[PDB]
Amino acid sequence: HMRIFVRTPTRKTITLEVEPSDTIENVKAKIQDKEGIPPDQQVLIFAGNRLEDGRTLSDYNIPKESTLYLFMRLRGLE
Amino acid sequence: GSREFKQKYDYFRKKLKKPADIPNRFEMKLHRNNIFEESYRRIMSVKRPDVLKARLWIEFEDYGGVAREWFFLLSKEMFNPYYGLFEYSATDNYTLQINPNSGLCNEDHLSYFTFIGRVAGLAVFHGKLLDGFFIRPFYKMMLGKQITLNDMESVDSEYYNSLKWILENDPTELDLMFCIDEENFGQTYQVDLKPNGSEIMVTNENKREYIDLVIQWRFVNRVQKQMNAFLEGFTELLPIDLIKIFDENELELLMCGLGDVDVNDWRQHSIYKNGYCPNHPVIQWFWKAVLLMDAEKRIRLLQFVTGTSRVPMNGFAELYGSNGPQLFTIEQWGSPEKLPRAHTCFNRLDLPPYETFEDLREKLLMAVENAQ
Repeated sequence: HMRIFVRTPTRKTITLEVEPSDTIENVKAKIQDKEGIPPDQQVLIFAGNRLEDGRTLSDYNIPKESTLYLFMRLRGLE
Repeated sequence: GSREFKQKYDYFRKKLKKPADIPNRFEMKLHRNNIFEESYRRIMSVKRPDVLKARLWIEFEDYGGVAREWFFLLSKEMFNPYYGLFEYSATDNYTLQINPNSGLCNEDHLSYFTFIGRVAGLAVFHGKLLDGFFIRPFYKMMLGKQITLNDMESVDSEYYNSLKWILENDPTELDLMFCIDEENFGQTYQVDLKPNGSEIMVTNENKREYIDLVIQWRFVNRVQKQMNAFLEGFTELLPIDLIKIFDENELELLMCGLGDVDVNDWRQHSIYKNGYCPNHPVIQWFWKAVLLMDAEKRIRLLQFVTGTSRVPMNGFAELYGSNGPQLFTIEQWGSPEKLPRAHTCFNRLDLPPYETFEDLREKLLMAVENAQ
């Protein structure tokens, strides 16, 4: 109704309550609440794919009880 | 060995050369809360890497002391798996390996591996240390040495035994092919260990080649670009053939230092609760047990009770929990048939009052393995 999991590389699994309507941008906002990480500093990956902030969970065919993978962004020389 | 390390080391330092035509100082001004990205821009923007060889003058917001702090604080970020450059080598390990998927995580990853190489070479050039644990094959790969079956054992001992079994026995019953299941982001892929691999059967005659290909896949093949970029940055300050006088154990000591916990500093800054005292018997048995364990065990014990493998830069006096300072704490809890318990957010060990030393020792060891 529905639940997903976000695995960090620091051996932590975050539980989120979401719905398929939710944009990636909004999922990241929930993560920022529970974790302190500014959404633009978030990289989410599912099934080998980086997830764009504009698209939605439904768009990526992310079913119930799925695990996403989170990473912090590096910005490079700009 | 350490005796040979010191002889080689004094020779090593004498051969390192500071060029005469660089500024006499390399200045950095930084904010602790952005230390990674700022050190990265400053150091990766220089036209000439040799200016890194000068005296470091570093300011956040004694210079040798701020430099020490910088090396330490930057190591925590460079060796932070959140960025996806490095990853834990196993679910039950504190050692880091290169993330083969670092590129998906961040497209600029090669530039950061080169940077981390530069900082590592820079530490060594200045006789300082970074702070972190890498898997042993990392250092062998720095030296160009072949990775082998025995190298698997310190990373993944069950897989090591599994491959040793294959080496020592007839593997026909196993029905193995030169295929391997690779897992990335929860998904499983079949990859050929060599061309047409999944249709080549493992036999007594080719199983040595199979084992070698599994080892290359495990540690070498998927991280070459990242490792090569690291080495580019590492050799931008230190010549490779100078580096190669060192073996892989010595190289780790040179770069990342001892890898062990000071039991005395640990003991002399712990707090006891609910009955326990510095001379209480159960406590003396505890610190006697800690003295007798090896590095891997002391580190796993530190991780078990504090949640991390890293000792504070100024030792256990400055240990932190989740809410500011929090000295290491042992408190009496439970009954001697119980295994001890850990509260990591508060650096607290729940330790039953066992009756013998030997019993505390086995129960403490068993609790430690049993945690993940």
